[PDB]
Amino acid sequence: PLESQYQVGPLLGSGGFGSVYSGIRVSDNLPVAIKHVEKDRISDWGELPNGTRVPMEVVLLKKVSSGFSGVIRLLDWFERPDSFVLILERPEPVQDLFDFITERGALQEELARSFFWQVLEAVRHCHNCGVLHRDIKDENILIDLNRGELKLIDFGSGALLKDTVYTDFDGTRVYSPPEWIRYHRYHGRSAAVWSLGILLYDMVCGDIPFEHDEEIIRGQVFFRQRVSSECQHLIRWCLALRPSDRPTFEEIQNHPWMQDVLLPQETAEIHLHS
Amino acid sequence: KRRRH
Ligand SMILES: N[C@H]1CC[C@H](Nc2nc(Nc3cccc(C(F)(F)F)c3)c3c(=O)[nH]ccc3n2)CC1
Repeated sequence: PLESQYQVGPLLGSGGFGSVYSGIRVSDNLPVAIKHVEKDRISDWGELPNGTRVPMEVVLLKKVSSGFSGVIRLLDWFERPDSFVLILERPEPVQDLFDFITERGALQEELARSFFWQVLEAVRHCHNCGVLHRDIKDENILIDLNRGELKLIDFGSGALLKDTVYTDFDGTRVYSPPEWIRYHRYHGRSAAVWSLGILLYDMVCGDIPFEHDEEIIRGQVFFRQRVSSECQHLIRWCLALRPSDRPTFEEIQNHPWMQDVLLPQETAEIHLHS
Repeated sequence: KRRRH
């Protein structure tokens, strides 16, 4: 019985994903987040081991949930007449990367490096579990302010990872690659890498580089902030127009700009604690 | 501007 085992707090936000509430697990006071998804609003369905029809999001989160991660954990879920309810881990204190960037502006390279590294580890983890996120962006990342750990959220636009072409997409347009914009086709990994380049530009410049289809298609990158040459190079590499000209995760992580990353806690101590 | 999507 959903109502008895959780105590609802205030609405955290709402949007394409539905509505997310702060909550608490009554039994042990574990901070949780409670997400409501309307059935009519779910485009993509999957099925479990047992075979009953759930949101793809549930399948995906189950595939990435075992062990530890920079992926937010699914603790439980419930079906209701017209909606599904997902219980998810909630770090405390926490701020999403979008608000963090809004508040602090362009991030120091050292901080952006630590953050970007953790995103990369989390995305490799997903891929390793056969899950493609398809909506990587600052709004979909949480910062545990005490430990300096990033967590990936919102798998609601995700898919099973495959090696063949995708011809459907419902993530964020401004993070989507030119091959999507032009042809409505992309491969999972190289599209993920493009959005990672958008993300990295966002972190080091305080905003995304493209707002328009024309700019995405053109793929010319201009810097408004002082940014090192190695960082600019990594960015322009991730944003190569041809998918096969983009780096693999391995190449990204071996890039000279990615050397000497801080540990999460070091990151929180240097950049996050007051 | 610096905005949500
Ligand atoms: N503008 C908002 C819109 C709501 C969005 N959603 C959100 N926010 C979450 N946590 C959260 C908790 C307190 C405060 C915030 C904050 F400040 F909105 F970033 C986020 C969680 C979560 O802790 N676990 C799983 C999902 C989740 N989702 C975070 C950013």
